[PDB]
Amino acid sequence: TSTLQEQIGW
Amino acid sequence: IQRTPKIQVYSRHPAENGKSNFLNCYVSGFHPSDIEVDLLKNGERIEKVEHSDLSFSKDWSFYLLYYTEFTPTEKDEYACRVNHVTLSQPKIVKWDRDM
Amino acid sequence: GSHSMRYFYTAMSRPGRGEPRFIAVGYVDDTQFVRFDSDAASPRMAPRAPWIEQEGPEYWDGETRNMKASAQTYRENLRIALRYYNQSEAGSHIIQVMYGCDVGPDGRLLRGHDQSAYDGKDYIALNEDLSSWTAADTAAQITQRKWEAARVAEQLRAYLEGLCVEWLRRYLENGKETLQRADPPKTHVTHHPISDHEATLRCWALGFYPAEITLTWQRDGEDQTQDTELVETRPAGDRTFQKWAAVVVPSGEEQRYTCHVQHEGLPKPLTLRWEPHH
Repeated sequence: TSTLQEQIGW
Repeated sequence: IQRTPKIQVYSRHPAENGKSNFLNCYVSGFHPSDIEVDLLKNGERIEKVEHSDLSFSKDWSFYLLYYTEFTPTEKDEYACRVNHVTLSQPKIVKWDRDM
Repeated sequence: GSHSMRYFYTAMSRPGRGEPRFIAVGYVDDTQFVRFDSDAASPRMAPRAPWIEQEGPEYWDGETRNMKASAQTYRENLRIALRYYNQSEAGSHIIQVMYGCDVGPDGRLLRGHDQSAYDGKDYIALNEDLSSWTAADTAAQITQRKWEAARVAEQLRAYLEGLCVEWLRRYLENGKETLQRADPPKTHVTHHPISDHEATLRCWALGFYPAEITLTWQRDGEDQTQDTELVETRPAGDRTFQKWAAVVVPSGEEQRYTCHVQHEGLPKPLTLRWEPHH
């Protein structure tokens, strides 16, 4: 994907 | 923390009376994102108006462009009405072909 | 020559008005190509440039599924932010995320970006090395330690160094016509009298891409930054930009003033003056 795939919680 | 929007009202091309053009209101450098912008012809709100998708610059300040199709004339007055949290009363900026 | 791709995320919490709004916008240089809004009836990544339309429905689906997950992440990132700052549910707050890649004429990556902001203030940013974090406050330091522990930097460096450069290189060639061709500004000077002894000289640049441009006023060749009114570069709505610079001149000194325009479209920096004969 062009966007960042990874999901990170604060 | 709140930063007041900066307003510019202008046409897409140099104004020629009786010839179709686009009226632009550019708002920038404002936070938070909630803002109310209207384009006025003879002091009344223009029915159909479009705006770009909301984005921000590197200093995190939001910017938006509101545009409509219009045909300038000597008789009619065009203005941009902006309301924001930073503003106590909405600020009206009238269109000048010169700027 | 040098090019960049960046993505801008805005997650705004609105109490009592439902789910926080998530807006994602994608930019290649000064051109926007993609967009997403959760408030849409059928949120989907949408195209905002003609060249991006060539992509497959699979690509669009991938963008769309990524945005849905990201909205859910930042909705909970918004509530984590409430805890860090001890803020009430009643207030409205914003999380802004900016990430992107800088490439040179070759297209090899020059710089990697990832800055996170909370309520219009710096929160946490990926450092230039792409391995470490910079935290604005103690609340971000809590988030910093989690990202160090979860090795978040390793994934961003991988995305910035690879997937981002490979998609940015692809967008630049698919829109080689629009993205890599430079429109020069069309320039002219206008005279507006303020009075009988004073007048305003306005230098105009219109329909130029990219947005970067330099407008300067010189009187006898001496610079006048102090006395020049310079407006923000603004879009014309046709993916080109406009800018102008103005100086207030005493009557009879107009010929001393000169305007200089610098742009990537121009072969040589132009020098202009007021031409009232025409």
